Amino acid sequence: YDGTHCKAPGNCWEPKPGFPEKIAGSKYDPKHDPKELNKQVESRKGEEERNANRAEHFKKTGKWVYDVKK
Amino acid sequence: YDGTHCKAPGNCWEPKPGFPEKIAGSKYDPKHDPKELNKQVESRKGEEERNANRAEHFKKTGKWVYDVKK
Amino acid sequence: NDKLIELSNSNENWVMPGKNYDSNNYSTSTQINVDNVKQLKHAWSFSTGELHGHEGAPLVIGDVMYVHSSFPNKTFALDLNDPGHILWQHSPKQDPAARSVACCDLVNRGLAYWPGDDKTPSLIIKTQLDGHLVALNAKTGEEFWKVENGDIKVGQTLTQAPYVVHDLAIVGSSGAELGVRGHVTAYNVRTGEQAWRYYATGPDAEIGLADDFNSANPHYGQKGLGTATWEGDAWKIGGGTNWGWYAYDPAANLIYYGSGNPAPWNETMRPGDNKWTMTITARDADTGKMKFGYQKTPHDEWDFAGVNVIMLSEQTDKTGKKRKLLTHPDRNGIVYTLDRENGDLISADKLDDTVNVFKTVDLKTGLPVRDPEYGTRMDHKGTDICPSAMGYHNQGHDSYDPQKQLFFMGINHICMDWEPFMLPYRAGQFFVGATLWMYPGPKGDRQNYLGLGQIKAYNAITNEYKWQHMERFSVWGGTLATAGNLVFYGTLDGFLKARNSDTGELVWKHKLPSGVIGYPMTYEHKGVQYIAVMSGVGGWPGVGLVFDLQDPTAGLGAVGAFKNLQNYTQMGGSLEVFSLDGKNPYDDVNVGEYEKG
Amino acid sequence: NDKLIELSNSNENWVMPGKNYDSNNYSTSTQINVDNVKQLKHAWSFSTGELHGHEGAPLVIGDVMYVHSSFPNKTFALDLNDPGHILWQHSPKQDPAARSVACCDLVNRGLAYWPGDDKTPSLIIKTQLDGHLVALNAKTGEEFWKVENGDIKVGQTLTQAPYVVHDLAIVGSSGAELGVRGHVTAYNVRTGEQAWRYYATGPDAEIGLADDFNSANPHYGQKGLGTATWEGDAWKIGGGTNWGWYAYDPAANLIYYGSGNPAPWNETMRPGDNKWTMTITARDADTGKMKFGYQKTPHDEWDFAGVNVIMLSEQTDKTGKKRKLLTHPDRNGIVYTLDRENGDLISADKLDDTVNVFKTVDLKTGLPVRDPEYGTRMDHKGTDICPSAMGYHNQGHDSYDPQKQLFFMGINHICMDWEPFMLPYRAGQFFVGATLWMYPGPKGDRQNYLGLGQIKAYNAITNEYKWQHMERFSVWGGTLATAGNLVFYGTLDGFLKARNSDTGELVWKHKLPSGVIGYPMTYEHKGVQYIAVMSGVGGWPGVGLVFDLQDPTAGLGAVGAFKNLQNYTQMGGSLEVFSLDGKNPYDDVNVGEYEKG
Ligand SMILES: O=C(O)c1cc(C(=O)O)c2c(n1)C(=O)C(=O)c1cc(C(=O)O)[nH]c1-2
Ligand SMILES: O=C(O)c1cc(C(=O)O)c2c(n1)C(=O)C(=O)c1cc(C(=O)O)[nH]c1-2
Ligand SMILES: [Ca+2]
Ligand SMILES: [Ca+2]
Repeated sequence: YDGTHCKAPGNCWEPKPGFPEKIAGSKYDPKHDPKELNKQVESRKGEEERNANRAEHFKKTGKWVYDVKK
Repeated sequence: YDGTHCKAPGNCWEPKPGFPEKIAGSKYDPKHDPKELNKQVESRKGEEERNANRAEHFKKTGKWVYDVKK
Repeated sequence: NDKLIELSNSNENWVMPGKNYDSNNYSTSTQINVDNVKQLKHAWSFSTGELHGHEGAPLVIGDVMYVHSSFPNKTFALDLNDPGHILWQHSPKQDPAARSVACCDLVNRGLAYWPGDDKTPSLIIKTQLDGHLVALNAKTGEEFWKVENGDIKVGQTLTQAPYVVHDLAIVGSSGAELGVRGHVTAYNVRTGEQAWRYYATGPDAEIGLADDFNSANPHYGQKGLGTATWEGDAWKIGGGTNWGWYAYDPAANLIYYGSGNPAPWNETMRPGDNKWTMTITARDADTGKMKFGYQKTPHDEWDFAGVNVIMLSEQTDKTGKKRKLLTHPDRNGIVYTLDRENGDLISADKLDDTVNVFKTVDLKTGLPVRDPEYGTRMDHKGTDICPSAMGYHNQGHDSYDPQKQLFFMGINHICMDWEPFMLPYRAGQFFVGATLWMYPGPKGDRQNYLGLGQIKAYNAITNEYKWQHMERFSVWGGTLATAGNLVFYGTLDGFLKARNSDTGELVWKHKLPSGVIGYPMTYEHKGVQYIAVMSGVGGWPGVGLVFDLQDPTAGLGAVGAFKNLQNYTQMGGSLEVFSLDGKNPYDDVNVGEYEKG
Repeated sequence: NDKLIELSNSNENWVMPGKNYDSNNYSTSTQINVDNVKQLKHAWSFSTGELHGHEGAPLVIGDVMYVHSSFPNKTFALDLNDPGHILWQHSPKQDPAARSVACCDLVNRGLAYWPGDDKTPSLIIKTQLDGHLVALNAKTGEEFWKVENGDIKVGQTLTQAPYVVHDLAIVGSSGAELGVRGHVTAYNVRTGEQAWRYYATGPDAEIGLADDFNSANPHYGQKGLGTATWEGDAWKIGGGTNWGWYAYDPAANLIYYGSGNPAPWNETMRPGDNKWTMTITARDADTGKMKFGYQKTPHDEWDFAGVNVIMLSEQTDKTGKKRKLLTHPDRNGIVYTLDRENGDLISADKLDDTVNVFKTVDLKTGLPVRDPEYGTRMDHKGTDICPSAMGYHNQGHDSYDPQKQLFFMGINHICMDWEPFMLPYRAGQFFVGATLWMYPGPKGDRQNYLGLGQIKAYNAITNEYKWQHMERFSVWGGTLATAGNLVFYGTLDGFLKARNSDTGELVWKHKLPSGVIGYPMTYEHKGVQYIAVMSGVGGWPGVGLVFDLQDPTAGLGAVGAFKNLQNYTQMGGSLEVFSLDGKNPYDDVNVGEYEKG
């Protein structure tokens, strides 16, 4: 794998001698858990909602109130 | 009580107008607990013993070993 | 922000991280120079009340200096006419569990500034280790707003300086070592409202590609690659965080930064180029659309986190074409120059000939040619790999002198051995997967573990190093160039040094309290030029020192490489100010006296 | 220790706390003086890696400087020819619960030194907040011995510098605020064996009276008083700790120190003179027998802890008798002078006319005349009491110039209101029993809470103040006098200042990182005179700052008095070195370079 052989522009990855093109199904399989994988997308929906909530309150009263339970 | 009236040299304490010569038995009684009062004397017997133990071991081997369980 | 442009034109001000939108750390001030530098003395100092790495560098707006500390990210406003009086202070309360998800010390890289209007106060913009971007009224220090921009429960934190462009505050991301997928957001400084937010991996819409993304260089890659160069969903916990520095071109409307390394560090756990990570990125300041994108390190194998500083300039290239350019010394050992309008790759020079992960970087194809002997993979231990994961360059913000057309680079000289291991992903835990051993590279003292830095002056076009000196420790804090023919940089062993910038000669140095990992900066207040730098060792190189580790493989491998640094410095935290003859307001003994008579 | 006497005769050395056995903080060095002091500049600095108060001052033995930090009491050995290289370091591990029983900040007042023989290495003697007295091989920093001399479970800790006399290391005590009964011990530096230990209260045998104790002044009190001036056993938890400074007369074989306040602070809970507390004490260095003892504050009502510095001199008194003398500025507002051989009381002068707890101190009877309106008692709140509990003088180690026969005193100007309350004794808890409100005294700014210090020059015999200046904060760190006609002291607002010692004129000052609560010291290394002082605010005045308190009655009342100090300083921890022209080893740029070429 020297990085110069490209099946497409911006896409030259090759596996190395003795390692597979796909890892799924192999001894390298990461077996990630989708629940875990999505954790950050969920966490960001909360931040954005609470943020939107704090700007809109700010817009209206001219004072930023961090703790959105007001 | 101005500190100048002394029943004896080095001993001029007087109670103040409205306060007693002795506090024991009064609303100022401290009611100290003798067990508590002696705590420090006990604690120092341990330090001195462990210390004596560490110097004597040192005397004999030429190396200070702090933890007296050796 | 045109008001920032104008205030940056005044030597009495240093108004943004990296001083100006060129991010070039250059002052046209001549009052301190090669011919009197031996007269430079200490003028005053200020301690922050915090230990751990102190990165970045203060801001100065006329009469006020603003300084920032390690966690918990105190902000202070000092009165240059009496710098011992603190005009104000902001002391955040943060959950102390933020400490536990910071990979590489409780550091923070600094403050930005939004010059106000008649409706709205000027504002100091700051980040907090616990994820928040906070705006402070710059005259009173009272909270103006505070937005969430990182959850520590999913492994995220903030260590960069944020940045002000127009009426926008831009903020980056930390945690590639905890599987965080890099995100960059712009909030509106008047409203605190989110204006755009984009990611470094996944579907193009989420990454924010412009319709004409890379049109001038389509061999770099164009559509669909933030998913095609992954397997399944491995992009979601893919890294690419951007915790380094920004730069900005007002005419192209483009902000430049580099995105970090992909996760985990175990390359075997993520086949594919891992696109948008490791990428030099240009985004429209206002919509945040990505104009162009050059992946320096396809399928990272070494943690070469692509976040380094970006210095803008105008030069004539080798064919005679007068160009608008960015220059960008990378962890991977390669200093890059691109035309900042289209992406055209112009130079890609090794930072030192010892670099061995690549044989070269082909300019036409823009690919790095890999030496497979220095790569990493499962069940293998790679040996004598240069650069190491700490890079031949890290987060130090360097300088460029546009008169000499020379870049002044504080370099690292640290090689490594490296073995990955399989680990699961669990949100809010570390997600590293390798064990490193690091040591000085070939030109340093490998037996005795000294000789881990260099300082070098470089021309991006001719590709030449005008001069080079080895340094006992990595030069980690960046550098400052001036028109007095001097360059200045702090060392991890606690000196502020000044070399002659034409020749590299060492001409002055002074023992500060602690090692330096911030860059020096300069400003003129009442006709006196002062040079100020943050002291307080830490950051990645300080982790063994700072947390009392001795396992050479601890601190992600930095413990063994720096075992000796603690023979030369301890922790600290302060700002140290210097000037010709130590001239300073207390030269008048009654300034700050209660008696005053 | 005659070897210490001799090394103290060399300006290249500063070998004990207070510099010499006179404890007078005087240097005959003239290289820095009234005529060039404007040329004094910063030479180098060293940060300790710790925050909180940094008290005391380093030691210098030829080429090695030894510095000591706040808890956990690190010791470091610095190489004066390259002070950035740490020769060695000692880092104790201590139980962190020691913090919880320290009344007034994690401070420590410094190191002592035992010059070795041919059988035995020279030794650095240090204390640890957790009660231990540790001896270190002074060239390697390896533990030589470690004895227990304070149990935190019974409320005890160590904050003073210990002291070397002969082949003995003497160590004091802390915790009167936790009911600890003051003890002083001598251990044998060769063997680590206890040589004698005595107490400040109880039966005479336990206190260690000499058969001829006070024979020259029997009206002071003689036998049986450490129990007679108590009720029942209240002496056992009686205070008298000695955490201040020592002095030593080689010919009389006598060490002098003062014992602290009795416990608790509630005077109603302990009727009686509370003897041996509050006492100026002279003990045979070798057997530790108490030769004489003068109680300055009978039945303390104000926490006037009697632990202040003691300065020895030879002067002609007012009758013509050439005398050997001690001079001793007390918390209680009274600066005392006694003949150091017999106890004869010579002068007892108010430190400032505002003192009101006493009308005067009768010299014949040696009694302080009490103004009953400014005393304390249960169910009463005393108002406008001067001095406050922080004293018109605290632990700052002052200087005396034997040429001018003048003492240079850093004073506090803090009055108070005070109400006690009943509380039980529980070993290992606080045992205070009062609520204080403190503020600047009459000559300061009582509304705006500035004006809490003075600096004054004083003659012990004629009783005159040659000059006096008010200072914004209490001058808490002591002072340093030299033959260049300069006196030097640090301020809690972070200046090292130099006044003309003949006139008190302010002639120089420099903004250090943080406030100062250690004393400056001086030494000559390669024909260069350096002035060094510890920076790092804390101790009692810093408690509001250091622990983030706002309740004015918190920190034993110091919080309200110092609410303003944090507008002028934050926490720090470092040693700051100064010299004519900033001359320093790094003047040669290659000292400490990896390249060196
Ligand atoms: O990808 C990340 O989220 C992240 C963050 C940081 C940081 O936030 O300080 C560093 C790194 N990575 C990193 O790879 C690295 O070598 C590093 C060195 C330092 C330092 O300042 O010394 N910080 C960081
Ligand atoms: O009696 C004691 O055990 C004890 C100890 C200490 C100390 O150990 O620092 C102080 C005091 N008392 C005390 O009363 C006091 O005002 C004080 C001020 C300071 C300081 O350095 O600022 N320490 C101490
Ligand atoms: Ca990383
Ligand atoms: Ca006390």
